[PDB]
Amino acid sequence: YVEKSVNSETKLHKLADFAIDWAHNNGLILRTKQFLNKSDVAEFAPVSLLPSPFPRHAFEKAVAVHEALQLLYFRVACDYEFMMDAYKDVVNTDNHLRQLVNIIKDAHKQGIKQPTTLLIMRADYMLNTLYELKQVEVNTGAIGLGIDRRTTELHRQMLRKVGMDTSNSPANNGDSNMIESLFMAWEAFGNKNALFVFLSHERLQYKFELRNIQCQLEELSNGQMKVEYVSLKAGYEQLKLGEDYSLLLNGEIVGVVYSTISALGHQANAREMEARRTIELSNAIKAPSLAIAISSSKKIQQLLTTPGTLERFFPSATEADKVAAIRETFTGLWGLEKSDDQTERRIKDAIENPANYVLKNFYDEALAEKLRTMPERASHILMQKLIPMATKNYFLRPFHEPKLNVVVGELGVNGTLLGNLRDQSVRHNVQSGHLLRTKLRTGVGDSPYLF
Amino acid sequence: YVEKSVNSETKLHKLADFAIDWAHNNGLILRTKQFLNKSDVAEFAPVSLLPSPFPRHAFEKAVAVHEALQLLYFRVACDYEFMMDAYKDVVNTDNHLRQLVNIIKDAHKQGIKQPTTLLIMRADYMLNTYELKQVEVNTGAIGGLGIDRRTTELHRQMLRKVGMDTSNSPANNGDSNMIESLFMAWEAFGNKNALFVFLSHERLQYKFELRNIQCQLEELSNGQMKVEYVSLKAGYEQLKLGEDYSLLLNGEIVGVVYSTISALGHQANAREMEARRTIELSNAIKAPSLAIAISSSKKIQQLLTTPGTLERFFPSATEADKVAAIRETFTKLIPMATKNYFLRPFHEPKLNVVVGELGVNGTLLGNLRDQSVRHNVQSGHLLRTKLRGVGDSPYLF
Repeated sequence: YVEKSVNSETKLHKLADFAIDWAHNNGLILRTKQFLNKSDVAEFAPVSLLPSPFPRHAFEKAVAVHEALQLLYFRVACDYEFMMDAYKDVVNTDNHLRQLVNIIKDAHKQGIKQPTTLLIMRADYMLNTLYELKQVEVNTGAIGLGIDRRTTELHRQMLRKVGMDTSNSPANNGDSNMIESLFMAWEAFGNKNALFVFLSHERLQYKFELRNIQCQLEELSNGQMKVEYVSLKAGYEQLKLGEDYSLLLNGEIVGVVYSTISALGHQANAREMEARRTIELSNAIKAPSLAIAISSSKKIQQLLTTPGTLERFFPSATEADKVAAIRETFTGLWGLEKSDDQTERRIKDAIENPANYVLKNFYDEALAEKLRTMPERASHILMQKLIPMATKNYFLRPFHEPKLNVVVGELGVNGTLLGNLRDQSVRHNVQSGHLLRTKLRTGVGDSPYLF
Repeated sequence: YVEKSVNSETKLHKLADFAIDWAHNNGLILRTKQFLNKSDVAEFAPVSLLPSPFPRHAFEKAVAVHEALQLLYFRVACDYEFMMDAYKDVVNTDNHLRQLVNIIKDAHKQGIKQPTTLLIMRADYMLNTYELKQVEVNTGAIGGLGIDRRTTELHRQMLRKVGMDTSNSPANNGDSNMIESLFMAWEAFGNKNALFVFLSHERLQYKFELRNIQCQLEELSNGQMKVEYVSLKAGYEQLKLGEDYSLLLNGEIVGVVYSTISALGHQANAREMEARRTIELSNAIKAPSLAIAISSSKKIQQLLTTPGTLERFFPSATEADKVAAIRETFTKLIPMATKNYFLRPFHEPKLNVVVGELGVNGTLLGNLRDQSVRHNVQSGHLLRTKLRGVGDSPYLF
């Protein structure tokens, strides 16, 4: 439909020019690459011109499973023994992970000072044509929900400009749930003079998004919430543990620490690591806690696909629907350290039908040859090959002429969960917000047009 | 109060950083100096950190006289003989003005094809050391009313950040009146397929503001209003007069031409002048018409101060209050000085002694044939502030 809708270069440029102005007028913006430390100039956030086609059934399935998925990862994060078991080996050959695990060990040894925590999740999916919905990533660490909403809103404007029906563009209000969840977390701390802290880099494209969150939180609190920004580097000097286990930022009590510095992604130096430790040992409500953040590493994602493992976290028969709904979104994955029957027959099928698999990258005849003659097995993993649905769209990026390209995407589904780490109870578990991230076959922001 | 409120460089920068982010998040923006033809990047509009002190009495006086002032200039614009009399001499030593006057002559000779017109006015004032003095009247290319509103809104945020009362910051909704007035003008043309045209430069800082007006007009019309942009240069090729005196933009009827290209300010070439003539001879509703635009030249401003001349345009005794209120604002002027911080892209904010001018905005929708007036509203204001400039808004005392 995108190619049919845009029938000339004149129309393309009128549409793009409207879109770019709309983006700036409505906060669909980022700091520039030249000045990631300054807000004096902004550029529009890179987006598709129109919302990419996406099947309704796959979308509704991804949305429907999300709350169950958040409950799963919350329970994983609460299961100290499972997490320590999952990390036993990789800690000995990854110093960064070792330090993070040691902070969780220190926090657990001293007893949980703050039971309330806020999980924030984006689950990523792709549409396999070799359509079926397949989970490809879970992110519980540093999570642009305002940008996603504004992208949906831009796309409705653009749909009207080409005479298309906007009812197939689904509602996208993830930022409202986020703000409410963060406000609820701050109220739960029980001190109206306690700070709300954005743990964040000095260099960041998304500063405008964070400021929007600040303004909304200040409005919700009727001006009572004091908001501050600090990095882990600056935090080494400015953050301290009080004698009552309060987190003190330059001597003032911190009620909530909302992190946009990825626990797994950011290679922190020794000082940054100590600042992280100070935060984790404090009684501040963490959004998210470190355990929540590392509950969704690739290792744990893989472990959760093994036989019987979902059932450990959903032991009751009343939750069998949640198990089935999550499992049917799993990508086929078979670690070759195991020599059980299901893995062995899988190896044989991959040798005979190598076009259907990937070995980790080996493909087709090379994959088959490697499986035939590899002794080496424990480090390799066999997976189902995924072929994404292709469509066509125009990308808007600052100073790039828009062109029609063949594109593929991933669906992101967002939500929050507010829970108690001591008894594993859940006060709030909501799916809200989504996005498409679209690339040529980093890519651009996008939103679904349901069919 | 500004100096007392900001008691450290650390606080100053936290406030400024909040303000700059707020500006970008809320559309208080301009195209960059490097790329006045492109919207890919934007900078925040230059503003004061806090609203400058301004006396309430002077402000209320400037607001109160505004509708009378719009009625005055509308009646001047309707008085063909007065305008031709006023320009008899200056046309012989100002070729630019001569060409504009000749277009009005050509339009008048053929009979007025479109009686409905929209006057848009900014009146500028300064505080003489206080008494309110009118220094300029602008009935040509106005714009920036959304920027003025957002500046007021930013200033309320900043007042709260330093614990000051926001009730002395007056309401600033000039953009709503503008949009309603332009929509009313478009409805009055009587053709739901007729275009709304922004007559505008390809290079312009305020493009974001115009797009905002477009979106609001599209919303008000329930998607029926088709909006286009054209310059006078491109207009020379793309605008024509139809055999029924319709203004045609690439063959499509134009219902309203809203101008942000100043009639008196922009030194137009021959082609641009012909495009202007084509617009003026058409039946499109002009916002504003050329007669309205040149009704507020410096020459006419001066002529309106001479004895008995206001009374020619307000002949009735029932309008004697309007005459007195306008005449009281007539004029060496020494402006009130205060202190403030300026926020400009890539400039560190510093405390300076500053002076300003008050701008008061409004619209008037009227009929050029019988001089009747359907709509006459003051709405919107601004401060423009300079070292003894930037956008600013008043803190009334």
